[PDB]
Amino acid sequence: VSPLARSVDAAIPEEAFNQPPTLTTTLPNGIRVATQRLPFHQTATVGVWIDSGSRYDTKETNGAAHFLEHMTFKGTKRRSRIQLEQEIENMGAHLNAYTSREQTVYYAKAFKKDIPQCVDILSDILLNSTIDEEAVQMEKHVILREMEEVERQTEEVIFDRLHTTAFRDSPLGYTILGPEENIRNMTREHILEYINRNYTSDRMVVAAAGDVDHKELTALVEKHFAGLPQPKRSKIILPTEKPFFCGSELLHRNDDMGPTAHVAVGFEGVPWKSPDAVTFMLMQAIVGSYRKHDEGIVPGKVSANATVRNVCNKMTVGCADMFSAFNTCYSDTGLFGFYAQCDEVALEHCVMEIMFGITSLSYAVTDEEVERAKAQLKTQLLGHLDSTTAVAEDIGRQMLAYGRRMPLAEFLKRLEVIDAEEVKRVAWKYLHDAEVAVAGLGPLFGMPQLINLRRATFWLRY
Amino acid sequence: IRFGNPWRDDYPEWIWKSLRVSRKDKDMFAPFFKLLNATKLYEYCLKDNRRYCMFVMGVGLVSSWMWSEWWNSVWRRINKGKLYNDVPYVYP
Ligand SMILES: CCCCCCCCCCCCCCCCCC(=O)OC[C@H](COP(=O)([O-])OCC(O)COP(=O)([O-])OC[C@@H](COC(=O)CCCCCCCCCCCCCCCCC)OC(=O)CCCCCCCCCCCCCCCCC)OC(=O)CCCCCCCCCCCCCCCCC
Ligand SMILES: [Zn+2]
Repeated sequence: VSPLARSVDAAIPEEAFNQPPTLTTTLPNGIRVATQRLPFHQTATVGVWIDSGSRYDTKETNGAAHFLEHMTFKGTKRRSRIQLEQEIENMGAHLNAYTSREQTVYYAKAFKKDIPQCVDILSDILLNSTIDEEAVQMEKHVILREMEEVERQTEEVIFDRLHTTAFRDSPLGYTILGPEENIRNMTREHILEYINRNYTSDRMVVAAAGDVDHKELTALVEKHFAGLPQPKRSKIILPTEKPFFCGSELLHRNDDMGPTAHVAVGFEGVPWKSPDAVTFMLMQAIVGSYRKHDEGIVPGKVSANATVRNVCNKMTVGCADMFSAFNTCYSDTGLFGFYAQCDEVALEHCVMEIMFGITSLSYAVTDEEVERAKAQLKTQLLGHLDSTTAVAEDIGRQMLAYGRRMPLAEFLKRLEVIDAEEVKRVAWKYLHDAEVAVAGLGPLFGMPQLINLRRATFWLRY
Repeated sequence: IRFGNPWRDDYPEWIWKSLRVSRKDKDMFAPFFKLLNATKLYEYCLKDNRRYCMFVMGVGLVSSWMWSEWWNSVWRRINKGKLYNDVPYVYP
């Protein structure tokens, strides 16, 4: 009867249900088009999402997929390098691209009136690019330089080394750039072979968001993407083998690069379509992140996150400069773990504290911790869907992974019914007493043994 | 003579060959590991340390008893006709 028991208990806000639909169509040649109209915008983002990457390179030509990225902006039959650059500038538009292990993306940002001219440019550079042998030799100097700057961003180097040792027996372990000797001996014939084997109509999605009309985007695509080859099958219906996960360590000791070490640990995860994928997203948020030079308004020593609290109070001074948990999904496997930076003499304490927090998911996590993590996850995910680019990336990425876009209300309904007993079930099945892979760099004299890390995945209490 | 000689010692050629043999990707005992894994003993009795210790104390209690009983039978068979219970004493 107390007013303290008549509070407004609205689980999922009504705004989650009153969202504009994402419209989809499949064309005769196999290209898929997907659009969501956001009336409160004057600009728009349109792009092409392709289901190919470094994992679809050959061992002898690892690196052609990234090489092709650069050459796609060097000239066509109807436009030259200079002409392409000037046309974009004269409209005030933007044109970007990136390549990963399983997905490749090209997108543009411009006004509504300039959308057709963007679709024309995207189809041309993707289907009619001239791979001049003379330009292939010039780029070799711009790419060998990028391999030196990438070696200066340490976090990117550590995650590559983590893929190299974990997936030794699969193309999923290849690097995106490729070895040096492959870059030096690259020819235009290696690049054309990658195109003819990977860029087909069944592996491409066109997505848009903003002040966009669906029927008009479906007619422009039907006209400009007609010269796209269809898949050829030689009566071969053989399935792909799931990558094998190797428990191993790969460490670069170096006492001449300062007092800070860098480390990353990984577990075998789950693929996109797994019935347990949502729970892995949540488990990533329970471990969370921390930066010593950017705590915010909550001091780390009194944080609600148990992992942060234990790390900040270690030896009364704190044992980490920063750490963060990650979860990455692929088509047939995944990768779950954490990255960290720390002082030479603090490395052992730091790594073992974060391991202790992951293993707590199987034994002792509380519903207060789960609901704190849920609230943070919702604020970040739902907050990043503001611009037209982030929305378009969400459409395209989901069309390749799931075959559809999940509405916001469905995600929130699936996230709502996950409690502490369901977290314990999933962690007991996948993370408890499991194999781990490790990569590291720097002053590593105090690094734990691989077997120490392997046995920290279970407790002897209980 | 190369064996034991600091002026000549080296491995013979048949030892260098044994070091070059390769059995990569072979496992003749694999059918044994498959059977063990199909009993689910790990999932039900060894993955949790509380249950692991129940398994230790319980199996040890029963095994120790069967071990003693078996050894007593062997002892009686080897020593048939020499033990007290095997030769009843006859009074005059
Ligand atoms: C008349 C004769 C009668 C004699 C009877 C005497 C009793 C005999 C006992 C026989 C026991 C055999 C089994 C041994 C297993 C030990 C426990 C274990 O698994 O350790 C894992 C432990 C942690 O494993 P991990 O891989 O690092 O981490 C895995 C998980 O992530 C970690 O997950 P977590 O974080 O959940 O786990 C943390 C970890 C906690 O880890 C730690 O922080 C360290 C734990 C301490 C080391 C382990 C205990 C054994 C140390 C031996 C001390 C003997 C002193 C001898 C003095 C004799 C004086 C006469 O948790 C524990 O293990 C807590 C302890 C469990 C409760 C107590 C039961 C075990 C005690 C065993 C006997 C010791 C007391 C006997 C005292 C005798 C006094 C007369 O391993 C180590 O710490 C590494 C070194 C371990 C050395 C073990 C040596 C065993 C020798 C036992 C015999 C005792 C001698 C008695 C002499 C009597 C003379 C009169
Ligand atoms: Zn590049």
